Amino acid sequence: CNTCPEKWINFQRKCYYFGKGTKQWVHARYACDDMEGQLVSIHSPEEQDFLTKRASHTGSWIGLRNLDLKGEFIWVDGSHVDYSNWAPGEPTSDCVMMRGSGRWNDAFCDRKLGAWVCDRLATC
Ligand SMILES: [Ca+2]
Repeated sequence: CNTCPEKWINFQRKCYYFGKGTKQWVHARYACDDMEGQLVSIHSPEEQDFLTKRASHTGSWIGLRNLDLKGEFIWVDGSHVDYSNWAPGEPTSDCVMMRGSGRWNDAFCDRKLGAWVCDRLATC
């Protein structure tokens, strides 16, 4: 399965949308939902590398958040963290962003970032 909607990019069995324009995290979450995807989940180094190659230099929202501040970071699709790419010292805790390096930072959810990444399953 490697088919994606127009404007989305395939990697492996998924499709990705590199969104641009100011969003706080929840607004990015809904922006992805409006296009029938979700804020991206990341489950391998190879997926991460694909994303880093396209990462906004001024940071991007991804689909990880410290749910109900129950203290566990969980992906928006409900999957759990098995792969991680935290920047040194992170998480400091919120909502998670990807730096230009691809590394992750937990941040205030009301922070305004210029980019955000969505995913969905590729069709076959
Ligand atoms: Ca942090």
